[PDB]
This record gives sequence, C-alpha cells and structure tokens, in this order.
Amino acid sequence: SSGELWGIHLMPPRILVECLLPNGMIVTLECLREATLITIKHELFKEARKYPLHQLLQDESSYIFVSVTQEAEREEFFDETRRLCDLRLFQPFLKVIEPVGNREEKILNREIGFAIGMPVCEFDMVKDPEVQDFRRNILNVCKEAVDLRDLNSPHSRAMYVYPPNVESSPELPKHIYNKLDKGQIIVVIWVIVSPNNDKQKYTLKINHDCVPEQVIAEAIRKKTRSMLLSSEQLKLCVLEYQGKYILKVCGCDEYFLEKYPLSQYKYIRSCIMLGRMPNLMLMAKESLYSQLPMDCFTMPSYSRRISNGETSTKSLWVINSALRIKILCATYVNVNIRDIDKIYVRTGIYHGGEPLCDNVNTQRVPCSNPRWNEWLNYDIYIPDLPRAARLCLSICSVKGRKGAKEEHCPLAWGNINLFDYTDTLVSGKMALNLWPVPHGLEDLLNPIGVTGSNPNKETPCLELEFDWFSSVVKFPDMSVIEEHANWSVENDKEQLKAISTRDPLSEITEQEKDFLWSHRHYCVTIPEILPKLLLSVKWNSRDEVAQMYCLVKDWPPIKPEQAMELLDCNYPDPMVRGFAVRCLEKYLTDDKLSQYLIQLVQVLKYEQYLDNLLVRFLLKKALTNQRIGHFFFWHLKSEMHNKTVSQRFGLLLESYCRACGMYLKHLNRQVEAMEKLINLTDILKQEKKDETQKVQMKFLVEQMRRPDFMDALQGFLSPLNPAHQLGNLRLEECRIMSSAKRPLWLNWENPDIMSELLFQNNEIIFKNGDDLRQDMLTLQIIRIMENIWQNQGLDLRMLPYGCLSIGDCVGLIEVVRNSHTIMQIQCKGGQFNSHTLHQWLKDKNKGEIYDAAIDLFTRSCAGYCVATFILGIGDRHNSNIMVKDDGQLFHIDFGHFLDHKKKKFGYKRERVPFVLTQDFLIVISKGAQECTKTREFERFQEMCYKAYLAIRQHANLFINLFSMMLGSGMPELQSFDDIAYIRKTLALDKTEQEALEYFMKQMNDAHHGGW
Amino acid sequence: NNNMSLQDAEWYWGDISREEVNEKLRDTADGTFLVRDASTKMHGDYTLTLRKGGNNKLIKIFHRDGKYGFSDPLTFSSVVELINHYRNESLAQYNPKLDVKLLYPVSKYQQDQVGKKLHEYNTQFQEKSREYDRLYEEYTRTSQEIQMKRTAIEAFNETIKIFEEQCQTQERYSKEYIEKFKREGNEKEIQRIMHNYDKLKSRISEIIDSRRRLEEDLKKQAAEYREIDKRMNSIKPDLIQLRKTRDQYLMWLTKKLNEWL
Repeated sequence: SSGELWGIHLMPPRILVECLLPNGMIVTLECLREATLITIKHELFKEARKYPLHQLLQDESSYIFVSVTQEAEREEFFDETRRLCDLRLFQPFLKVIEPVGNREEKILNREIGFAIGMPVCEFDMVKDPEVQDFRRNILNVCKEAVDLRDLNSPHSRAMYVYPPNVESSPELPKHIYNKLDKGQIIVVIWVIVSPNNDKQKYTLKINHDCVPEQVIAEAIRKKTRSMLLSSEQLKLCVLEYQGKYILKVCGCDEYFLEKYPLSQYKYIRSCIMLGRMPNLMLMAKESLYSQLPMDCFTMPSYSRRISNGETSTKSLWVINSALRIKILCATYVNVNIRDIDKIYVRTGIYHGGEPLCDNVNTQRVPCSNPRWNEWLNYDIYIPDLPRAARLCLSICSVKGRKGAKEEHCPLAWGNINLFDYTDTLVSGKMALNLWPVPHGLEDLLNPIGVTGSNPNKETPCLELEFDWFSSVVKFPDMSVIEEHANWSVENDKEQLKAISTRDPLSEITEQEKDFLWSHRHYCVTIPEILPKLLLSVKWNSRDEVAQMYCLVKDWPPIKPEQAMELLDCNYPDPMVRGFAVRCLEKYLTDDKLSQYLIQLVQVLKYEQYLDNLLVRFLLKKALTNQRIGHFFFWHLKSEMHNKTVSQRFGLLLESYCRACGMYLKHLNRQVEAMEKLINLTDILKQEKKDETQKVQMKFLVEQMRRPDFMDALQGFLSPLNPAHQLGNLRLEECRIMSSAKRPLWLNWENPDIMSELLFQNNEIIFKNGDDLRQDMLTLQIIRIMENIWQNQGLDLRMLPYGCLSIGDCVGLIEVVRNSHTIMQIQCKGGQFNSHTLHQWLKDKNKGEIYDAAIDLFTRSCAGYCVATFILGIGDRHNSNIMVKDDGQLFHIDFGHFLDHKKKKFGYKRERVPFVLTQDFLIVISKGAQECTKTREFERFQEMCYKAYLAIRQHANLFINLFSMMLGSGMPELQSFDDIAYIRKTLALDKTEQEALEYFMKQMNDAHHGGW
Repeated sequence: NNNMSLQDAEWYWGDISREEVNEKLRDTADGTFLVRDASTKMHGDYTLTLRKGGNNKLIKIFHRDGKYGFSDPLTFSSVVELINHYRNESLAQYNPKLDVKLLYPVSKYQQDQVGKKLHEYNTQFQEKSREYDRLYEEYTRTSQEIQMKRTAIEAFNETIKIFEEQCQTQERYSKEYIEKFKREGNEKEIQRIMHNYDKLKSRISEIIDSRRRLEEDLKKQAAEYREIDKRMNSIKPDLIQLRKTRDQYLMWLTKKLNEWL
C-alpha cells in the first residue's frame, strides 16, 4: 500500500487483504480502500464461524490486529479507526495476537514515530550506552518544561500555544515615529461577531505605547457609548469586563495575550511601516480557553531503568607516558588494484580545527593486503590532552608514478572522540566504520565532520587498538584543575581594543597571540576579547588550559550575538560552550532566538556528545513556545535524510514529540499533507518527463479528485507560518508551472470567520528536487540586514518572503500578492523601449501616490543592490527580479549566495551581480533622458552608501552566522575560504574611508561611470 | 649572503591572499617558511608564514625607521638579510617555540620541468569533469536504492517470522482435531483443514521465494555500487590534479584572457 519500496502506488479498485486467525488458519477477504479495521473485523468474523474450529474464536472486541509495515517493523494496530490505505502495509496480510501492553503509550509511540519519520523501536534497539543515557536524562528537561507550561494555567498554556510575536526592542525607530499623528495609532476593532450578525467596527485613536488592557478599555468605552448614554456611574461599572476580552490579529491566529506596548508587536509595527491600517478584533477569553486542548505528558516506558567498579579509576594527570594508537587492519578498501598503487592510513590528534600534534602516517601498503599492525606515535603527552580532543583519521591512497608528485587522495574518513561522555579515556580494542568522503573536498583528513561510526555496514572499517594503562582513565575533576590553577606563579589598553574591534576571521599573528596571553588578566576589562583570547591559548598544554578555565569561570557575560560565535566548530571545549550557553540563556530573547534558530540547530552537529547544555537549552525553549517549537521540529526534520546526523536529531525529535503536548496532531497533519505532495510530485516526475502540460494537468486533477488527498489536504497549519491556517483547497488556481523542475502551485482558503478584509487565498509554491537551504540562508541574511537598516534609520524595506525546506531537496516557498517578473513586464504592451518600466509604473498608479511608488522603488533598489553586491548572490538576470504593483521590487531565485563561480571561467571574478539597468535608471530618475547627473540619483547613491556602511559596521554578525552554517553541508559553504568572499566584499581589512572608496569603484565599474 | 633585491626573492610572493598560502602550505613538513604581504595594504607589512606543528603560524615583520625585525629592538637592515639569518639560525633568540629552523622555501622558480598554447588544454577539462559527476549522480541513486532494498529483506524477515509462527499455531492445535472430527471423515470439514493448511503453506513458499530472489537481487547492484566506487575513485585524483594545471599557466601573462578560453 503506497510507498513504492516493494509494492506500488496504491490505486486498486478493491484491494485484497489476507487475514490470519489465532487458532492456526487463514482467511481471504476482499475489501475497499476506505474500510476501517473494525470494518475488516466484521467480514473477518462473518466467515470465522463459517470456517472450522469456530469454538476457539473469542469475542468480537477481545483482541487487536497486528501486521508488518513498510519500515520493516511490526506494528500492533491498536487504533481501530484507521482506514485500509494509510496503514503503510508492506504485505497485504493481517494477524491478531491479543493486546499485551498499555494502549495509550503505544498509540503515542506510533504517533511519535510517524512525526519523526522512522519508528522509535530503532532507538530502542541500540547497544550504545550514550543513546540510552540521553533518552533517560532528557526527560528531566522535558518534564521541567511541561511543568512550567502549567504554572498559572490557563494563562501559561495560552502563552505556550499562542506566543506573542513581539519586536525585540521596545524602542521605536525615528523613520516610523513621524508616520503617527502626534504619536498615535488609529486601530479598527471588530467586536461581538456572532450568529446574531451584529458585526461592528470602531476606530480608536490611541497612542503607540498603549497596552492591550488600555486597548480593550478604549474599545469598551467606545462601544458602550452608543447603546447607553450612561449616568456617569454606569460607565464606571466596566471593571468586570477587562478580564473577558483578548485581542486577535484579524484573519490570523495571533493573539495579544501578553501586556506589551502595542507598537512593540510585530503586526502593529508592520502595519505602521508599510502604511496599512492595523485591523484587530475582540473575543471572549472563555472561547480561547475552551478551544485549546488538554495538555498531557506521561513518562515513557524506557525510563525507570536504573536499579564497572575497580580502584575508583585514576586521574589522567598522573600519567607519565606519550600517546600511542595502533592501526590494526582495514576490512576492505574499495579502490582499483592495477591503477592505484598503494594505500596508507593518515591520522592526527585534533582540537576543533587546529591539530595538537603533527600528523603521522602508516607505511604505504598495496590494496590487496590492508594490514598495518603499527603503533603510531604522537608527540603529545597524555596529561597534555584537552577535554575536547579528537582523533581524526582517514584511509588515503597514493599515486607516486609519472615522475614523483604523489597524488594523495582520500578514500574514507572518520573521527573518534578521545574521551567518552563519562569523562573516561578511550582504551581497549575498537572498530570504526569509516565514513564516505564528501563530494568536492580537497583535504586529506575531515576534522569538521561528526564523530561516530557509520551505521551502514557496506562501508570500510578499521580496527583501532588503544593503549591500556591498567585501569580506566578519567579526565580530572574541576577541583583538581583549580588546584593546578594558580600554580603557575600603558598604551596596551588601545591594542586590546584594536584586537577586539576586528572581525573573528581576521589575521592573528604569533606576537598578537603572545601579547593576548601575556595580558590575559587585563582582558577581563574588555569582555569582547574572549574569542581572540581562546585562539591565543594553545590547548596542547595543561597549566595554561587550567588558567584559561579559571578565567572563563569568572568571565562576565557578553552579547548573545557575540557569545553565539563561541558555539561554532573552532571552539569545541565544554567549558567555553557552556559559558556561551549561559550567555544565550541570560541574554537572548525568544524573538532573536527564532531569528537564529536555524544556525543554533546547525551548530548542534559540532557537539561531541548527544547530552549537553546547548540541546537542553534549545529543547527547554522549544517546549515552552510553539512558534519556536514548530521551526525546531521542521529544522530537525529537514536534516533527517542525512545519515550523518540522523541518530542524534532523531533522538532529539523523539524527546520533543514526546513532550510537545497536543501539537503532535497538527505536526502529523502537516507531515501527512507534505508526504502526499512529495508522493504526487515523485509520481508526476519519474513517469511524466516527456508529457505536455495538458497531461500533467489532467493527471493532477484526477489525483486531487480522490477523497483521501482532499481529506488530507485541508485544515492544517501552513508549515511556513503556523498562524496561517490552510483550509479548503480550491483546485481552480492549483496548477503546474512551465516545468523548471515541475514546481507545484497550490491555493488554499482561510477558514477564519473574520478574514474577508485580509487575504482569503493562501498560495505556496511546492518545489521538489531543488535545494532550498541556500535560499533560506540568503533570506535570513536579507531579513537581518533589513532589520539593521530599519533600526539605523534607513527606510530600505525589502521582501524576505517565506521559504522552508522540509526534506531532501524539497520545500515550500511563500508567494506574494500582485508581483510580475520583468520578463512579464515587457511581455505585454509592446523591441522594448527604454521607458517601458517607468511607463508601466505610471500606468499602474498615478496622481499623488506616483511619488510614493517611485521612492519605494528607489529604496528597494538601493537595499537590494547593496544586498546582492555584498553577499555576491548569483548573476541577477532580468528574470530573477520581480516588482510589485505598489513599487517595491525584490529578488526570488538565490541559487548561489557566495558566487561559487570564482573557480570556473577564470579565477577572480569579484563581480557585481545586480547592476542598475538603464530602465532602472529611467524609473529611479522619475523618467528623463539623462540619469547620472540627476539629484535623485545622488540620493540613491547616498542610500546605497549608507546601507553599505551599516552592513560593514555590523559584518561581525554575518561572519558569525556563516561560520555557524559552515557545518550544514551546502556545496558553496564548506570552509572559511568561502566566508573569505563575504569578508573581502565588505573590505574588513581596509579602513572605513577606503572601504567606501572600494565600494564606489566597484559600483562605477558596474555602471561604466567615471563619476 | 649578498645585497640581493627584495622583489626578485626566491621565497617572496607579492599580492598573495591568505587562502592561496593555506592551500599551498598543505601536508607540508615542519620548518617550511613563506614570505608574503598582508591584506591590510600598507607598505612594508611583510607577513611571514611559518608552518610548525601541523598548522601555519603568522609572524609579523616591522619596518621601523628603515630597519626590520620581528619585535623590538629592530636591528635588521634588509628583510632578505633577516630571512637569511633566520635560515642560518633556528629562532633561538626569540621565544623557544621548539626552535625550528627556516629550511624549506616555497619557491616559484624550483618547479616545472603565448595565446596559441592555451586552447588545447581547456577542451579536455570539460569532458572528464562531467563523467565524475555522472558517476556521483548514480552513486547517490544506487546508495539510496540499496537502503530501500536493505530494509526490504528485514521487512520480509518479519513476515516469514510471522508466518512461520502461524503454521506452528496450527501445529500446536493440530492434535486436538485429530480424531473427533475424523470420526465422520467424508463429509466432515477434515477435508478442508488440510485444504486450509496447504493454502497458507503455498503462500509462505512464494514469500520465501521472493525473499530468496531479493537475497541475490540486492547483491547484483551492490557489487556494481562497489564497482562504481572503484570506478569513481579511479578517476578522483585526476580531477584534483587537472585543477592544479592553472597554477603553471596563469603566470607570465598577468585584456580578455578570462574570456577567450
């Protein structure tokens, strides 16, 4: 039944399902797709008495079905309401074995496994103690979050389900303060909407800094003035109604639960910024409290497993021996015999990215006999080993022919954590399944990759023998380190500031490192110098690492956007990352956390253990906020196709879905809808490459005429925005594009009762086969830069539309209202004159709003020119630029966000992708034969210069974000040499004055203007 | 040594970025030094890239009052003289960071062995580049299909395990209907209990046949997937080595050189 692993896509008229029977017989029953398990049981027991041995039959509801699903797992189908199609049956057979355990816990386990995408019995059947310990210990933070969710219920539960979308800072920028009449907002309030049809609208002239309590007070004082004039005491009796009303964004699922300034809410601030009237509505608080479901959380079955010891281990700092690792043998290397001559194993002790010792290699051996049995020697002492040390090694091949110049190439890489999660040094025999080398990688070793063996057993494996020191060796406690601490015993203030001001990726010299370490005590006065200080210390010692631990212990907290750098791959130490997590806990707001949730998810791969402080912080934040939890689940699910991070992300998703509450129903509905869409796109792709659009249209309407697809594609929250509800699916507008990669356009409807004034149709483009992760990163950067410009005082508003990846090369793209590509602009109305776009904007709107459209166009152009020059996005053709009707334009296809074309067609491109076309000059200059000397173009230059200077001043954040996204796996983001492009484009090394000169020279080279 | 000019030095490279230095100083033995200029673009910057302990170390060279030196005091007249002295010595006067000696220069002259001799090398690059991606494209397809088939035998293994127990449920209950229903025989349902028995037994024969067919059906492309890895690794170093061919052909020229191809 569907899946197309061993079966076929499920389209039978009537499907045959075979049935067993506990007495030892088999029953053949033909049924329909829509039949339920009870329905199957009816004809099962109708013929059970017809068959012999009917006396052994028990009662009708005396036992439960069981069968085998497509995930090669045995499922006890306790839910009797499931239809015959969605059972994911691998073989059309059924069995009954009678129930043996708790029904609700296995129902919950099935829901968790479906939302995850793989059954949790895989997490049950693992012999690794770390996985079981993580699953046992993460329920502590799960239970703490669940208990926090009911502190002052029903208020806290409402805050969890509908968290307030608030701007990060209560302060309001100057460019939008002047859009209010004496600092006041006009809001429209819809009240008492009911079957009585007494819909009313009230316009309230209220200040920007008001609270929803004041808003409902004004609303009820304006509503009560019509029904009664009041005798100046009747109006005072409204003190019992302020607790009975809750604001809601009209046409959306956003409630104003928390007491905040109204201008701090993102909906109100957006309405102020774009100029639309903020339209809210009132409702009874009892309705909101009754509509939310009961929140339940029960401890799972795998807990309560708690009921080896010799000489109480030994401290690692008492060893007086070097480090020896024996390379025993490789089971196989999959390389040609006659072509490739010899192979060898290259190893090396690493800490983050920098090695702690010189790399050593085994003797080169032919492929036929991959046996070494050699004790590799490293020039690092055992006590010199840091806590976060790792053994990075790989199997490499050498081609020493054609006149020397050996062509060393990697075959398979791997990393071993030198310390267990229980602080114990690695000892004894060990076998590692080597990972495949990633595509387009040059280095011999892979220290950026995650540790652990390959779960796949058709991969090369190497046998590692570690030295044994007569007992298990444990890393010393913090008390021993503190005992070793303190045992070691001007114009320099400006130099520390100069070091702190530069970007984290700048050049650091040996004298700078020595100066930083010699002034490590004075560095407390500048808390921002911590990353430079951590690069200054060398971790292949003991006393200085103890000293740095002592310094980090008393280090003052720093900015979230600065301590968030301390979580990337360069800093693997548990103390440093714990300090960064403490800074994030005490300083990062929930809104900024949702801003950088994607990077915080992607830096979970650099963690060397599953159970640590960052994952607990992220889970505690996700379980107390459904807006954060939605994107937490989707970001963890989008990377589950990757086998290299499947296990830890799966365990995290299992914990989350165990304690996420009643959001499992909505997440499962989203999973069902997106899985049906993936199946439809796969069927239409693999089979209809050479069919005209009429054939795909008729096949799509036939597939969407089916009852199951309709029943699965209504009434679920949009994954792009959980507040938006995707109700009825109108098939009139759903269509297939011109088949770039066969994108799917889908139109839904708002099920909200008060939604006619807002948009009634929700459009999302479904793209399968295109990697959307670079687009999400580009749009996040666009959003952050736009926020920086709006905070600074520049009204350079752009359009970072929604884009989310939900799986392997598949995802959703938000569609905006009334936008036409410049291809579509010149397609109609006339071999195109230079005045085409300006005339089109004149025709679309004229009069007093012509100037607003023109200056909105100029500001959008300035913002996007600066953005695409700085980021170096792929070459902006005239088909990737779409302009709205009101004037604002935007870009859509961010294929490569860091050029990625500098290696091919030459070596140094450094190009400007988005150059001002002559039509853009004409429309920006309001239409003229000349464009350059126009003073409006001088204003455009001023906008571009100010935007570039602001981004250059804030470039540290973007560099940190790219360094955090480094380990995700995008092809153009694989090393810091990729981030060197964004470092060079902003000209961090040059000073502030000549960086603007470089920007001006580039912008003149693009425009061919001497200026 | 001699009063040799700064620009034409064997070890010196001008206007070379950090990434070129990092890729050139790869898998390199200890003591290798490289002199370049900083990206800060002031005159007399002269960063020195000494690779010790597996990672490159940057050492700044100062230009105070026409004299050179890593740190105060400065007593070196020429940076060429400074590098020659540090090749003679082993960094003993500075901090004893293993006291390595400048031994292996990164020479642009000790290598190898105008528009006409460049078009022929560009044509052969594209044909082999697509083949390596062609092998990788079906490498992903086969690997994903193997995993889809690897779990299939596991799925069949459960069904065999379910049905093998199911026939045992009949067998453990076979003894009770041996005689009391064979009392009648001809018109009694004992003609059906074996008829029911062979129905399921024939069914498990097909599943164990399909599992047996899938047992060797999986290994046919698995060796091919093994062979594709053999074929892909037999071409991987050539792609890496043909990339370096631009290193010896972008000199002596630096127009539309990037456009001619």
